Amino acid sequence: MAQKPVDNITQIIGGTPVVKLRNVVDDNAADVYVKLEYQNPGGSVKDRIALAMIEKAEREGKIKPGDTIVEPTSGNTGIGLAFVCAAKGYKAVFTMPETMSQERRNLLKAYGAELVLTPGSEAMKGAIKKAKELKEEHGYFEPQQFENPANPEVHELTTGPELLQQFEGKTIDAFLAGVGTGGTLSGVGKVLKKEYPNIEIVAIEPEASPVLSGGEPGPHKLQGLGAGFIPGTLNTEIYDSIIKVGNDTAMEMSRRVAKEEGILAGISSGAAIYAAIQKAKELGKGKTVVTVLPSNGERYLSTPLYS
Amino acid sequence: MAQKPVDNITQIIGGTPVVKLRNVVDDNAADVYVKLEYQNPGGSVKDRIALAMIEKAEREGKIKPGDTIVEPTSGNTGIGLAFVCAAKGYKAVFTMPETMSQERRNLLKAYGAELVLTPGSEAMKGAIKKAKELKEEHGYFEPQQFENPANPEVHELTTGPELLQQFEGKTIDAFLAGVGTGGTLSGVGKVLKKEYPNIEIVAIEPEASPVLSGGEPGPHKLQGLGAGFIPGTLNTEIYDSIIKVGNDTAMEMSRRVAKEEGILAGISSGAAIYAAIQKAKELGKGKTVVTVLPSNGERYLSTPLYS
Amino acid sequence: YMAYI
Amino acid sequence: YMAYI
Repeated sequence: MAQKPVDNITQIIGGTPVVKLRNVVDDNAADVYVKLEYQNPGGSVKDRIALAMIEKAEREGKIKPGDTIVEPTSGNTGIGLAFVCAAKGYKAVFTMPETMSQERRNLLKAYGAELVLTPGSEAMKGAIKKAKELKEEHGYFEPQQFENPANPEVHELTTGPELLQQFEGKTIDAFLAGVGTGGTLSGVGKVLKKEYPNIEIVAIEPEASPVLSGGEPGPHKLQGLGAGFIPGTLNTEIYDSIIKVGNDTAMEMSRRVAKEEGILAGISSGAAIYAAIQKAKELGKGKTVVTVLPSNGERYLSTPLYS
Repeated sequence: MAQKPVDNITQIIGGTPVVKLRNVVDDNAADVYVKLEYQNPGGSVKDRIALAMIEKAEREGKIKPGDTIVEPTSGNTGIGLAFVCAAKGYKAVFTMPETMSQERRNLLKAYGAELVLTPGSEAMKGAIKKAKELKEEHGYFEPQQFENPANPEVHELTTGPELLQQFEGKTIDAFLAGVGTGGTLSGVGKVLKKEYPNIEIVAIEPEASPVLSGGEPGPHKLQGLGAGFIPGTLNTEIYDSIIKVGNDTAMEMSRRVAKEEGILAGISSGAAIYAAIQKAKELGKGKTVVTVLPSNGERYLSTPLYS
Repeated sequence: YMAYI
Repeated sequence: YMAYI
């Protein structure tokens, strides 16, 4: 049993499976289920929002095949947008600090994307500044992943309802998600709160950059998380609590999950799984806990995660 | 529709999607459909045979969880076996020349497998020797991907029937697949020939090592193909013809497919798509051509394919 | 600070 | 000769 043939690779974005953890969680804690968002064709959760923001601008008429989009991105949003642009016939320009790995550049350029390297010392600030300059000078479309309401909406329409159908007749007691743009938590949390009125929505952020908790931004290693600010795409009213995770605990959790469960995922997934187990221990046997693994660990073979 | 939650990551192996090509093949050629075997959770078609070979040895009482498997492998079989062994509670030992990349090493080690490096000057002859020695002296189970009948059988039981139902009511005029172990072409070809008696089954092998064509073995760059011999898992009576693909041809096809279809696949997939298009031009408009994409291009960012 | 999103 | 399988 497989999906019928589709015309376009973007048509099989979504519908990601869920796996129960067997070994890294005790039988005396709640059941922990993980949704594998790296099962998307582009390899991460950003597949959904890359498709949504392009389909939106396409439907509105802001872009049509042949046009160029620009986005300042250092992570999975660049891969997703490069993937979707090549699939839908759009030109892609991404601005990033010149500190980005050659492997990452090769991945983006493989999709035909054009890269505009910005000063490494300016980090993401210089990339945002350069994308704005190209947008005003050339009229490129800027998706703006941190302000586009299509980002949390696509999780309200697909990721959320997916989990509703996947946990048909069962009670989800806690949903947790790492906050990057916040769209995953906002979109899914909105859908889950309507069906499960007593559900707890927990946000996950780096303990070294606890901005949602009221702390100061700082350097951290939880790739995909810790933007250092509160994004407009995050609904700060959706989560009932926050779990901060350290750099090494998330790392150690990803290694344990890969070895003991056969699930090879990124560092933010280790942060998500570590927080979900802490919440599972809190709820105890008989309860149900769900989180999201945004990316695959193969994307991070040159990070200290698997070196 | 997402799959209902599962207990083990191996339960979502198979059921891979098929995509019709739109831009790399002319409108006056036959339709070309590609099956994305990198959608398997481990990232390659080897997911299927890794699970099949372990389950077969389980049903026969040859191995039980906690046992150690050993395999001489320098490709996706090692990844698939390390993946499956982690998910099902087995220790994994792999032998390979010391010439392998550190990225590939970290991938296998991330799943908890042990690596045994052999002299690079001995190529796979040295890895095969060390694997047999470890098998005899320490009692590890050796799946033997080039002789194990579970390799082509899992394609006969899953990959093939998936395509049958994916092309229900539609006539497949030709199926083409690159030959590494030969399990995909043999298992799928047998199943397709029974349903479509007029179908043409085409084997794809490197022009630089045309062993199935009758030439001598030679060095090539089509990773996953051209083993240099006739594998026991290859049904040499299943294919009606052979199509040879050069090194640069496969790379340039993969780059085109990545930029013009949004499908980022490995070098063997480029050889498969190139051969499928050549067959599609011979068959003409109205006919149907199907091939298999074994692995994803992100696994090859450190090869000349995307650098 | 550097994020990767 | 080398393969990668």
